[PDB]
Amino acid sequence: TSTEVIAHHWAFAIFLIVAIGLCCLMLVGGWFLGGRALSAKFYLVAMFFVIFDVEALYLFAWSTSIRESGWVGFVEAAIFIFVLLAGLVYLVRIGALDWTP
Amino acid sequence: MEFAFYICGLIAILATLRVITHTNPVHALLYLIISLLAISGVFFSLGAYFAGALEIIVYAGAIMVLFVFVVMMLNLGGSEIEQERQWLKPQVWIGPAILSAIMLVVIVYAILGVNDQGIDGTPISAKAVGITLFGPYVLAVELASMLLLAGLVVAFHVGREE
Amino acid sequence: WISPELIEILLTILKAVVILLVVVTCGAFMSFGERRLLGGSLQLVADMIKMFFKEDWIPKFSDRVIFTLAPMIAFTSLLLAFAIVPVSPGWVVADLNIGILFFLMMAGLAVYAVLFAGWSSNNKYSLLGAMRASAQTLSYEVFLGLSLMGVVAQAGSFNMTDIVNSQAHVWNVIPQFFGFITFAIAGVAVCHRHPFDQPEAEQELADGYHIEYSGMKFGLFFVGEYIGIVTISALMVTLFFGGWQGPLLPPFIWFALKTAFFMMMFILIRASLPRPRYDQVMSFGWKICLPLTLINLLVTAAVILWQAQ
Amino acid sequence: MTITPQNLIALLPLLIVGLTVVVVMLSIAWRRNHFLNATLSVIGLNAALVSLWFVGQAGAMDVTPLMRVDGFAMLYTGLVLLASLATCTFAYPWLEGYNDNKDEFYLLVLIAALGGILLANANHLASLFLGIELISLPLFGLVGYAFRQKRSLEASIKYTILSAAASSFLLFGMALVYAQSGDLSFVALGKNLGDGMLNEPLLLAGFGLMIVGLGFKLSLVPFHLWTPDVYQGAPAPVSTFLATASKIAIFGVVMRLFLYAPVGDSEAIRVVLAIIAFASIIFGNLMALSQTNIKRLLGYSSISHLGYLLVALIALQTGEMSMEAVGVYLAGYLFSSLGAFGVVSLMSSPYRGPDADSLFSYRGLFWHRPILAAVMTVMMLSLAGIPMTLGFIGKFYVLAVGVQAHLWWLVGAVVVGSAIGLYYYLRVAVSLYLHAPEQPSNWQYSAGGIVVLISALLVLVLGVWPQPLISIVRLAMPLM
Amino acid sequence: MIPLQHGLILAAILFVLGLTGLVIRRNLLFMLIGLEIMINASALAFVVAGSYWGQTDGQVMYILAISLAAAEASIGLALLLQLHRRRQNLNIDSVSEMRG
Ligand SMILES: CCCCCCCCCCCCCCCCCC(=O)OC[C@H](COP(=O)(O)OCCN)OC(=O)CCCCCCCCCCCCCCCCC
Ligand SMILES: CCCCCCCCCCCCCCCCCC(=O)OC[C@H](COP(=O)(O)OCCN)OC(=O)CCCCCCCCCCCCCCCCC
Ligand SMILES: CCCCCCCCCCCCCCCCCC(=O)OC[C@H](COP(=O)(O)OCCN)OC(=O)CCCCCCCCCCCCCCCCC
Ligand SMILES: CCCCCCCCCCCCCCCCCC(=O)OC[C@H](COP(=O)(O)OCCN)OC(=O)CCCCCCCCCCCCCCCCC
Ligand SMILES: CCCCCCCCCCCCCCCCCC(=O)OC[C@H](COP(=O)(O)OCCN)OC(=O)CCCCCCCCCCCCCCCCC
Ligand SMILES: CCCCCCCCCCCCCCCCCCCC
Ligand SMILES: CCCCCCCCCCCCCCCCCCCC
Ligand SMILES: CCCCCCCCCCCCCCCCCCCC
Ligand SMILES: CCCCCCCCCCCCCCCCCCCC
Repeated sequence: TSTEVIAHHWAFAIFLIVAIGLCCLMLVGGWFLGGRALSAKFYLVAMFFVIFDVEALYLFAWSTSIRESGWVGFVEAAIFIFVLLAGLVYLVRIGALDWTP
Repeated sequence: MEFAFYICGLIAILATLRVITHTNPVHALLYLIISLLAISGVFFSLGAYFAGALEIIVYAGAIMVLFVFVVMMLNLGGSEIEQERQWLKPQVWIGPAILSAIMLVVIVYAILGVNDQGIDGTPISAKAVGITLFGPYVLAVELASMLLLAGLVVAFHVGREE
Repeated sequence: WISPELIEILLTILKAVVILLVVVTCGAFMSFGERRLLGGSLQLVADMIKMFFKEDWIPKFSDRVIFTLAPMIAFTSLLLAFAIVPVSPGWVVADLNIGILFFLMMAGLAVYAVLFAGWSSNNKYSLLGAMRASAQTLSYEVFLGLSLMGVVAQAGSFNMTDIVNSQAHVWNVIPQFFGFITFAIAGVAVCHRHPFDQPEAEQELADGYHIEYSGMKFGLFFVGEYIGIVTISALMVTLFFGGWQGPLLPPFIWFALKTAFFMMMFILIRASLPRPRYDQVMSFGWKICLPLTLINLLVTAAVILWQAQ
Repeated sequence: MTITPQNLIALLPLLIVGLTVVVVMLSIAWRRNHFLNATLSVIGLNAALVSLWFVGQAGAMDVTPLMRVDGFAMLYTGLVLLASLATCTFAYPWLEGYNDNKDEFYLLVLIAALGGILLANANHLASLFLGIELISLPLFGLVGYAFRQKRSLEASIKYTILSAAASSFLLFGMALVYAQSGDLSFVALGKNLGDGMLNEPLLLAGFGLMIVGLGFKLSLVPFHLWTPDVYQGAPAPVSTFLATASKIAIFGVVMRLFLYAPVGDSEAIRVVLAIIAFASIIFGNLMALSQTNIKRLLGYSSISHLGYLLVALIALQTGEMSMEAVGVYLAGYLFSSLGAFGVVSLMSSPYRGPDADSLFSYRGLFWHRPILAAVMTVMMLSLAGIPMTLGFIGKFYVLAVGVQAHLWWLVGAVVVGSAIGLYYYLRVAVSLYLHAPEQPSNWQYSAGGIVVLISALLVLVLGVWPQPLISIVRLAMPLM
Repeated sequence: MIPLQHGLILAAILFVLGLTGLVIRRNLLFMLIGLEIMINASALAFVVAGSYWGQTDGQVMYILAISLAAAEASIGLALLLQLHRRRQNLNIDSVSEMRG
């Protein structure tokens, strides 16, 4: 409820509103003005991205509290990263990540 | 923080209602992305900042990308279901709509009558979620890694082309 | 109707509006500088007038909502991702607790620009080019966050002001060097910039997804890309080069100098470094940069926990 | 709380199975070898059994806020590991007939066994949800392993869609329970209630949606319709695993949840589970009456047998030997289903391709497979609750448990359903010995035959002499 | 000052709408979409419950929920691609050869 916090909230709201309005108004002006007269490897890559992004979010949560988690948290994240790297090595070696076989 | 919650919840409800009654897959996925943005706004209104961040990053930003990838890869151009449009015929949707409405009234009756001092909205940071995640929920983290590994292996074994 | 709280609110609102306007005009001037190096403000005014007064023609067999929506994503995604960047003490738009997470949210939304443009542009070659471009940017967004996570691990928070204050003594480019190079690579690849310029150029089955975009939609794509370079450079400065921190100059002068230096470095990277093959790019990403970011985070955590007595 | 070295030695089957998953994956990445990767998987599972011995040498304690290891956990972990080992043994000749990659099968089997171990040790809603999902997703892969075959792909799609819906139901019910009760541990689901206010509407509704998810997973009526389709369409070792290990692990975590939760002795939940048990027994036995397909018949059979087990669960808060009855019945059901689905697997192995039919054709099996016919008729007698078989010992335990708790409708349901079971089980067992007009050579096929023969001998010997099994299940006591 | 009942009711509304979309839609892709709506509603309910009690367990439950949603979405879309490649038809009623 600080005045700095509410001022920054208002500034963020005005930033988003004015930015989206600027883009929309620029397209509106562009439209109104002026006269008139597949392979499955894409799925594989996107699916690998989704899986590795969820494992990335796990590491995202770990990274902000490494000191509070101590060495036992380091050991757990090391097991997590080793399993993730084993899966990555598996995908590379079986040709799943090889774009040109 | 109450106004944000109510408008975002209303936007989410309207968006998924337009998701389930739409014919174009890309339009349905777009309304689904709008619903996920609104639900992340609901998360931010409640103080679950990490949850809203992951809702935009992962749910609206990775999984919906996979859905859009699949839709543009299969090239749905009205394969005998768009021209049929059976889900908007009353004899098809009236049954499940009453069934889901009955389930909604039963669940909502259960929701009411529970003691409720209100959600405070105090932010629960990604710091505390990370502390809990690698503290009392270590096995959840490791076995969730194995779960995502299983999903990876299954989706590779089925979904590859050859 | 005079109160110092309200004066503070409108002063912060004016600061945010000034930051926004400087970012858009600076992206336009980046467009002019790249066009010239490879008056000028009057030339950009003339170009903007031409985009205004040229007829905007949506294709008849194209979905209008998706077609119009893709340039708004290509502009607004990274132009809103700028909002967490602190350019000076007391000159930040939002002091978010999530911060660099908000940058990740905006990049994740930014992939929909290329996907939506390729789908709405009713052309099979444009669709395949969009699939290739989206596969590339997903292949580099897969490690963008972890290359950031090394810095987040050192600072102990997601807040950008806390990251900058943690770079008070030593800038993060020295300890988080591999995070720095991976973030530079992934930030170039996310903005679809050289050497990740045209993934559709490796095949005659693929065409650009900027094709069939004419007028202010093409202008929106161009200015959004250049604004993306501006905000990627500013985030690189605030994450790896102390942000506004410097010995003698005013803080905004140091931030502007570092941002301009990285902008021109991206210009010379486009002008000098050649274009690799598509499979080479995806292989490099998935097989080098992601394990490098994971090992960098592990080593960073071990160093942090070791130096805690 | 943290993880001590004592917590590590209690965690040993989970750690060994996870390390086996990693080692098997790295061996797959190094070179695609069927024999060595199957050997590594079965070595990891046998090492997990010996790890269970080492866990038994340690004490019973809470390894996490999430896991609790006791004799209950050791018993159900051993059951899951035995089912996984038998699935690998049955899977090798069938995969030898396969043409595509045949080691991701073993990776998925190991991950599903890891989920089974987690469900055996699950003391939390977290570990319950995660164990259910870790069972389900590798089974999505395994059910549609031969996706080129039409029936396997159809069973995969049905199981995937319905299990995703069931996991959504279970997760929403968990969320409602957590909304009512501020803790997610099993012991705390209903602690903040008193003076006869155990029937909180939100706690009951959340437990009902969890009942929907768990009753999908246990093939309980009316969440049973997927069972014959997924059983028939899946590969036969996958049918073996889905019949044994998934049901055993999920029913064990349901035992521990209803034993620990203070709302587990709610009258409304007891009446709803009694209705589901009655309907499950009657409906499964009635629906297996006119089946010419052996796998659909075993699916409806699983519906009825899980109804009998649910009857044994209803008396958990009234009698004392409910856990004992569930353990004995689950050992007997495990060995019976292992034998029956193993005969079906051995006669469907090697794989004949996606185009060729995979019909069992059990009529006249004795004239060319006499030992397999004897094993299959021993299983058919055991699943019918015939005395001299272990299935009768389980049925006797269920009947004693129901009689103690005065569950007369359930006891009559068991009697009626048992008579209907007698009809269709004896139809199969006597069709084995009729005459049919018309319609191996490696040690892994012989190993599968040895497995089904040892299952037959175990069923016969423990039906005649059930005291060692009763003594084993009695000392596998959970925390009171 | 937001009631827990309102967040739970919103989650129930979203769950019901997702289940309705899963039932009434004959296209397999829209069934998968309704499944995502259902599991996202469940995760929203867990977040609302955790934010009422002031505990981090709701967001951890959300994290496990979206891990399941990601993995099961990848599996479902692989099965959808296999069905389209085998039959050139996304009809969930046509894949019904197995019957009682
Ligand atoms: C107006 C009518 C409708 C017009 C069209 C729709 C436009 C979008 C409407 C929904 C989004 C904006 C809702 C209004 C938010 C205004 C800001 C606000 O209420 O802030 C309060 C709170 C600040 O945080 P806190 O610190 O807790 O505040 C207490 C004081 N300390 O804030 C918070 O805690 C979080 C605030 C919400 C989270 C950020 C915004 C999420 C936006 C989601 C957009 C979804 C897609 C919308 C699509 C629209 C077109 C269909
Ligand atoms: C065509 C239009 C489509 C829709 C466009 C967007 C619709 C909404 C536009 C209006 C937004 C109104 C203002 C919203 C509130 C801003 C302030 C805010 O969110 O404050 C809450 C919180 C503060 O956190 P903090 O300061 O760290 O802690 C204070 C302690 N209480 O801070 C947070 O929680 C910050 C995190 C939430 C930020 C949300 C930003 C907007 C997201 C939408 C981006 C759209 C991108 C382009 C389209 C994508 C595809 C559709
Ligand atoms: C023979 C008839 C048929 C039997 C079928 C059984 C099927 C399930 C197989 C696994 C069952 C494991 C059950 C373990 C229950 C242990 C309960 C317990 O508390 O045991 C305690 C005891 C040590 O005693 P105590 O001094 O109390 O220790 C604690 C002091 N701190 O600790 C122990 O006693 C340790 C027990 C170790 C068990 C190791 C099992 C190895 C594998 C055996 C497989 C047998 C073959 C079955 C299948 C054949 C092929 C189909
Ligand atoms: C289709 C075939 C199967 C049919 C269904 C299964 C059998 C159904 C039997 C129904 C029995 C109804 C009993 C009604 C009263 C129950 C409550 C009560 O007060 O019971 C009395 C008593 C328990 O009270 P307590 O204080 O412990 O007294 C002990 C001394 N009696 O109770 C006791 O001590 C025990 C009571 C035992 C009751 C009889 C159990 C054996 C039944 C034999 C077979 C069924 C009847 C004959 C066949 C009918 C046609 C098929
Ligand atoms: C006097 C009253 C008091 C005493 C009651 C005592 C009850 C227990 C002892 C008596 C049990 C009587 C059972 C009568 C049916 C015997 C089974 C039978 O007839 O099987 C042969 C028949 C197959 O021959 P078919 O007709 O050619 O086949 C057509 C399908 N292909 O099979 C079929 O057609 C299908 C068989 C279905 C399964 C068997 C029937 C189960 C019926 C319920 C059993 C429990 C009955 C409880 C009491 C009921 C009322 C008396
Ligand atoms: C606070 C200082 C601690 C120093 C010693 C740290 C190392 C000893 C404790 C290790 C605990 C490891 C727990 C790992 C669990 C992995 C579970 C995997 C399941 C598949
Ligand atoms: C590429 C650079 C983008 C910058 C965007 C924001 C511009 C804000 C301008 C602020 C100027 C005043 C800063 C505070 C006073 C200290 C410096 C005084 C001399 C300029
Ligand atoms: C102790 C086990 C009891 C149940 C199993 C029954 C099977 C025993 C072994 C096989 C017996 C085969 C008998 C076949 C007789 C066929 C006669 C045909 C000509 C009249
Ligand atoms: C379609 C198959 C139907 C099978 C029905 C089986 C029913 C068996 C008989 C049940 C009898 C229950 C008697 C209950 C008496 C309770 C008396 C309580 C006194 C306080």
